[PDB]
Amino acid sequence: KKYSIGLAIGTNSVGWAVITDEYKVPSKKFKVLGNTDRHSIKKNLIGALLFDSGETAEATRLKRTARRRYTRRKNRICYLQEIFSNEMAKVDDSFFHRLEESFLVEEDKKHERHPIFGNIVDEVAYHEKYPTIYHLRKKLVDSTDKADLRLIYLALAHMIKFRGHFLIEGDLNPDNSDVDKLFIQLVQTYNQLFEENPINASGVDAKAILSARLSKSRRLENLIAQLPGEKKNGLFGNLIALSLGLTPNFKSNFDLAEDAKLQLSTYDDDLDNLLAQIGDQYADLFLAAKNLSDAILLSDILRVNTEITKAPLSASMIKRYDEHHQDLTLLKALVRQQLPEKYKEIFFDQSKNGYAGYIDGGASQEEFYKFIKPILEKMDGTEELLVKLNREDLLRKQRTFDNGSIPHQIHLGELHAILRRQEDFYPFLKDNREKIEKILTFRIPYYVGPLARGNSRFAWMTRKSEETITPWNFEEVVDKGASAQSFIERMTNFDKNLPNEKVLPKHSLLYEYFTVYNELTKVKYVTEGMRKPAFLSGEQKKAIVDLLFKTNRKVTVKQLKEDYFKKIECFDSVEISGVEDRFNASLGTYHDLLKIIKDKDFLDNEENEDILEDIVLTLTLFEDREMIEERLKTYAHLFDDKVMKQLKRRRYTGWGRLSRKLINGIRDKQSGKTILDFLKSDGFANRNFMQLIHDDSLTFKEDIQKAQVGDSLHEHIANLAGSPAIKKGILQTVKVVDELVKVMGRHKPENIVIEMARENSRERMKRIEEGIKELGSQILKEHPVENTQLQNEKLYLYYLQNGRDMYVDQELDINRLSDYDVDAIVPQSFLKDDSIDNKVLTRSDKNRGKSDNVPSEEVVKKMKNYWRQLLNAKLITQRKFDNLTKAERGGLSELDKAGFIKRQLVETRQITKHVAQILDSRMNTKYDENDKLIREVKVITLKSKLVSDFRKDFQFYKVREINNYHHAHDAYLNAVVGTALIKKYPKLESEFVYGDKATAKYFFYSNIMNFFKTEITLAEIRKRPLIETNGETGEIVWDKGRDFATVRKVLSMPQVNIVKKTEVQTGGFSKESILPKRNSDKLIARKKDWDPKKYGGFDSPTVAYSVLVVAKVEKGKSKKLKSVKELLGITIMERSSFEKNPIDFLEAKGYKEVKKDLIIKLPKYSLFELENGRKRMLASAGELQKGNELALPSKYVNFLYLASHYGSPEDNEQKQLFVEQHKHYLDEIIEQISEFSKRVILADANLDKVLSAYNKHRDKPIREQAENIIHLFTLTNLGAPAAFKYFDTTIDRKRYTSTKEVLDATLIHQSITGLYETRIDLSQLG
RNA sequence: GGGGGCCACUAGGGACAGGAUGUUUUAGAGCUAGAAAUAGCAAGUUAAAAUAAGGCUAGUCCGUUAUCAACUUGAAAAAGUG
DNA sequence: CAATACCAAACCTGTCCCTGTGGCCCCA
DNA sequence: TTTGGTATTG
Ligand SMILES: [K+]
Ligand SMILES: [K+]
Ligand SMILES: [K+]
Ligand SMILES: [K+]
Ligand SMILES: [K+]
Ligand SMILES: [K+]
Ligand SMILES: [K+]
Ligand SMILES: [K+]
Ligand SMILES: [K+]
Ligand SMILES: [K+]
Ligand SMILES: [K+]
Ligand SMILES: [K+]
Ligand SMILES: [K+]
Ligand SMILES: [Mg+2]
Ligand SMILES: [Mg+2]
Repeated sequence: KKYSIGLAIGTNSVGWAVITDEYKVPSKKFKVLGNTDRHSIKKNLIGALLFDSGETAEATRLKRTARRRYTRRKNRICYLQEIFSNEMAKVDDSFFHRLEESFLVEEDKKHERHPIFGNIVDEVAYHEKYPTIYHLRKKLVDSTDKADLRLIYLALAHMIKFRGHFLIEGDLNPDNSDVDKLFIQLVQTYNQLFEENPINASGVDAKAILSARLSKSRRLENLIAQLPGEKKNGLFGNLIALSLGLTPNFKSNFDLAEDAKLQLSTYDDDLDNLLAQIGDQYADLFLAAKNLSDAILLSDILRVNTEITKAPLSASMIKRYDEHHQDLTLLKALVRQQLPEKYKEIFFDQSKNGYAGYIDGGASQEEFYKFIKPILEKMDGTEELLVKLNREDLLRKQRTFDNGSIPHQIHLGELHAILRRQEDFYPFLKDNREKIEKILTFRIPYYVGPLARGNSRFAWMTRKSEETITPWNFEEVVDKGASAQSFIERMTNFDKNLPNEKVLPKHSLLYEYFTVYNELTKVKYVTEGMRKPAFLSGEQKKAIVDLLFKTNRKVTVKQLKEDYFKKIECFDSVEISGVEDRFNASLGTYHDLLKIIKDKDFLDNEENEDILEDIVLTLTLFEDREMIEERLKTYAHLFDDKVMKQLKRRRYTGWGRLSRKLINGIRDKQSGKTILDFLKSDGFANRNFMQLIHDDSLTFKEDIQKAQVGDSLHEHIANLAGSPAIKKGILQTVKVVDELVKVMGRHKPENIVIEMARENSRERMKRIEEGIKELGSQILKEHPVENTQLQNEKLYLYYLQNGRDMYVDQELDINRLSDYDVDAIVPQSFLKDDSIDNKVLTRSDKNRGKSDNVPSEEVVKKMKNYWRQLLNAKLITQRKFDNLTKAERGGLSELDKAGFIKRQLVETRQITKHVAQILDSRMNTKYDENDKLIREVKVITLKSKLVSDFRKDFQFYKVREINNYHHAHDAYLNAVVGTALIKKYPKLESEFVYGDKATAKYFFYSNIMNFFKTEITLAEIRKRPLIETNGETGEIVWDKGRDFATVRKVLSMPQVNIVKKTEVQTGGFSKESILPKRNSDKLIARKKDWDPKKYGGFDSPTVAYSVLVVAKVEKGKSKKLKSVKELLGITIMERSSFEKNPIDFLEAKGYKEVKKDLIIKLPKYSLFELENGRKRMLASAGELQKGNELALPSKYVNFLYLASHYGSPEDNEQKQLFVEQHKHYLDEIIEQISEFSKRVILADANLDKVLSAYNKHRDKPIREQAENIIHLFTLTNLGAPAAFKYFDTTIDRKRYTSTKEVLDATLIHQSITGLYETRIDLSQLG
């Protein structure tokens, strides 16, 4: 008994089928367990496992980190309170107690209900004096009087609990404090550089213009209009644009070659690049520019002069409050006079988006502005209010979403000011000033992680001493060096060849020397007199490195031909091979360090090698400039302070893939030279890295094998590189294979054919914004778009093309997108790529050139520079540009077309290879006489296009919406096609079986599947035999008279084992919304003592799994015991408690005399069978999902495919004629559905509405009726009910809101395939 | 030629350090007429605390990813059963 | 009960690591 | 988005 297995791996399904020699699917009698009269059941060996999508760990990580942030903010507040404790107890012994219980109702409060002062008079007086906390903050910053210690604490705690961001390094307010001075300084340095061309900035109000709340380009345009004869793209205009945050191009200002694109948000290296060109005199000007940028950015936040207060942030918040009060008074009076009938709706109705809903309801600032703008325009005297509205500065709150701009240095400034003011009166404030400042300023460094003590699987921090870590002892306790080192080392891999040696930093001088020599050793050259191309000698390589690679960042073939061959070897003409255009490798770190230290002989001396290797290591291993300085301190005696200061600023990222002990460590026994020594000089062999480590005449290979040195199935799958969903699918696939082998008497299959399925608007908006602002285009200003709109392909392409045709240098129209074309760069007949990377928006595809290849040479000549512009704006990826410009490189060769066609059939994804390797190592385990693996089971891998084209060519159509059978059918067809293909052409095994002339292969791989067809009309016409056999063995592979009927019969089988994977629900406890208080037991307490009737809380908890409880409950005021059998849902939160002791939990819920052995655990999707084969699945403890599949006959499936328009003229006509001849199928299909629905679905209202809808549109075209019949199957689909639409009628989901019936139905436990069952008659309980 | 190093580019994962909102209860004395409903007016911008219940291992740590049909034997971890 | 309509926590900064696809150079 | 919880309405 022989057989093969077909598998179909997806993100939510694994289809499986077993085939025999005749491509038939067996059927067995499987034993049935339980308490029913059923002792066995007949099963076809075909089916599909279904499961919910596997989830990433991202949301869990975000929740975890936010948890930690909340804990540590609470800890900051606790630190501050511990500092204040004794003196606050002297002032008010219950202040912090009233603060802690501020949330409680007065009934539960143990102290007075007024927090700050404990009596109503002082509280109302405070609130009248300081209506916002920022009033108190400004008062405590400015005033000189001794203040109440409680108000001091309130200010400092408001600053610490909400402390602003840490994106800016260093300190703030360094001079500056105004824009006018820095604009004046920029004008002064400009006039210093251009005495002949000065700028008259007199009468120019830079403060208002550059601090005005307008777009950067608009403030640019304003300031430039203020200066006549100076344009926006001149030098001064570009400096002001750089200050405003734009990306100006300084190339045209200095007649440059290198594109001097500068954005102050790579800028250090970009500016050093540009500064290399015009070195002296031009650095201080850009210094002034960046300073002006900082001033404008701060003016965005501080909207009050900084000379009347040391609390400009609090003063700006008070400005917000005062303008809010004034504008609210004016708006109230205006509405009272002009539209008095609307006043109530605006100022009393929380449901509307007026001021009532704005302050008390749920309306946002945006919703309120939208609600009130029409009212403002309809009235008189609202022009200034509309100005403040369109600038988003009307009736502003102080606690808003845009406060994220506030850096922590400003809050720290106000905190330090208050501490300086009040430490004169409180000695403990003087002694703890820096402590409180540190509380505000201290972050745990990202390279340190959780400050754990051996109970966190996420932590890596090592501590210098065993004691509690505080913000003040962090450096003394935490080993920041070892922690920052472990941060990188636990994530970087080791040398694969030497698994114990760490890999080198990517920018290591040794590593780049290695790469350069390894590329250079394979270069070959020819001249006239030479008989044969020769390698470069060690001397020639050293000369090229010392002359070209050590004097230019990049070395072109031009530089190699001219600066070496002509100058040294005196070769007027030389032909170079092994390199094209320029060398890929380069000694970048060499030149970085040459610019920083300016001592070339130091860099060339090998004595300093180690030192240099360490420095780079430091610069790569750490990012904190202070730790970099501490590590480089041991070299402070070797470099001038300028060089050291320039060095500690230079940092590197990334790691190599080989170790230092591999490059320049291990040596060959006889030659005594390392790998790098071989790369530099190796006589006339010039062996490269692969050859060097694979040469048996050398000791490197055996040392690698000697140095080279257990995981479970789940561990191995979890460590794969892929999405977690497909990994869940892979694990389920392996489990299915194991169970299927057990079904076949432990016999291993002949073959296993596997196929793996092919696997945001904010990112599109970000791409388009960055590309357009890098492009300097006004199309975004003239055409506003929302992120959702970018889900349209043509509009996204329009904005990615700056509103132009791509094949012609002409304007495009948004309104005319329905008339334009979306073309494939490389034609889809070669590369089945439908992504934005291979698609393009043009006016007409005809303008691409010929449709049989890449865009023509003419279109390339015309459009290449526009394409490069779109590429630099990152509106085009490099691959898209290269496929567009392929024509200038020869276009598509015949080899390229052959490779594209082979790609469509031969799977080369790595994840599929890993699935194949797992299954292959699981099936084949024995070794032969030569100790080579015995391949009993051939693991074949196919691409979906094979079986797709098979279905379409032999009318084995699939319709996904009818049911889930198509997964199992795909697995079956995979098994059949794969086995038949490798039987017909065994030589293709190396292509399709895991383990170990362009026109010819094009034709071959195009016609690989023709052996299934009887006649093949490939342009002329040819025909094939009825029986297809192997050429050598003479064995039969395909009988076109009998085997196609076998496939039809297999696909028509109604009994297919569809199994929905039962899963305990995990995740959050309940819905996240904190609901207001309500008289309902559905509310869940947010804290142990917070009675939800008083404090509100959560509802809508998730049921981890239900439990069948058979027990008794008290009834009536008599508490009389009454036997019950019902479904109790255990919420996720309750699950641990319920599992620690189920009897105590159930008795706590009210059940008595619980029959402990009759407790049945029922996870989600638990299957129940009732009457007439009707099946339900457990959606919850109180709701059910549809549990039955509609096995629609194959004739109706193919009719629905063809009629709905889901080729040759004669064949299209034959299919249309078949559709019209079998129009009655329509009614028949309806009938089928109806019967199914009346037997299983039981939705009388929905079914009647659907029948009326079908009888309403009987005059509609057949195609439309068919594609609506496709929608109809949502009523009958397995799983959760859902709403659908028949033409323009909407059918709402009929839900199953009661689970009482399944308590007497038959519970079905299914193995992973569903072949093994256990059926429990629940009627026999209770 | 499965594989490997490099260069240019873009998809799929993982971890950590932080920010600004949101929500919830309470505090911010509403007034006047009315028995009451209710009417007329005034006011509104702020703060505290919580932000998965909580856990022990008590850390300025952990608490939403992964994994799970049933049954026998097992404390589990496991194997085994048609 | 049965049916119906409504509801659902979101945004952002920075540091770093990895594998993967895919055009090119060189090899095993 | 999809889909299970919730309060209303009979
Ligand atoms: K993040
Ligand atoms: K009380
Ligand atoms: K001008
Ligand atoms: K609101
Ligand atoms: K190159
Ligand atoms: K670094
Ligand atoms: K889930
Ligand atoms: K789960
Ligand atoms: K919320
Ligand atoms: K490669
Ligand atoms: K993308
Ligand atoms: K109130
Ligand atoms: K199962
Ligand atoms: Mg907590
Ligand atoms: Mg808040």
